[PDB]
Amino acid sequence: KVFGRCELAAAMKRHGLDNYRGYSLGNWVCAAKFESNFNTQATNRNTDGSTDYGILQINSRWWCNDGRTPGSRNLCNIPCSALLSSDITASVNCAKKIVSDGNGMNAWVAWRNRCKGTDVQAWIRGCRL
Ligand SMILES: [Cl-]
Ligand code: NA
Repeated sequence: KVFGRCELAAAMKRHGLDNYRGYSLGNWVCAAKFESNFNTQATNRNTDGSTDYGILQINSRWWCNDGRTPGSRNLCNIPCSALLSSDITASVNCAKKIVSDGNGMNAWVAWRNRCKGTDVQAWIRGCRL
């Protein structure tokens, strides 16, 4: 599924991401835009063998099991295919674990380079929340 901007903002609010660990809703919408272009089915292969999955591009070396990343962990205890669903429950629950790991939203390279230090409120402007 390709989400619209305000549609995704509403869904992440219903799933408890607004102000989770201190990160306002616009941060999460900005990260999804530059990681996946709002597409739940996005996949990208990395230059270490691992693969990133889903709307928040969660990586198979640490967070999910895809059966082809040797020596990796499965810290969210999920098959990576669960992260491609039109329902974002699995992506949200795993993202909550990632952002609590110590480095906050800096775990997402696109957030640190394209969202951090910008007016992220703009990403939820005009939405009915
Ligand atoms: Cl933080
Ligand atoms: Na893994």
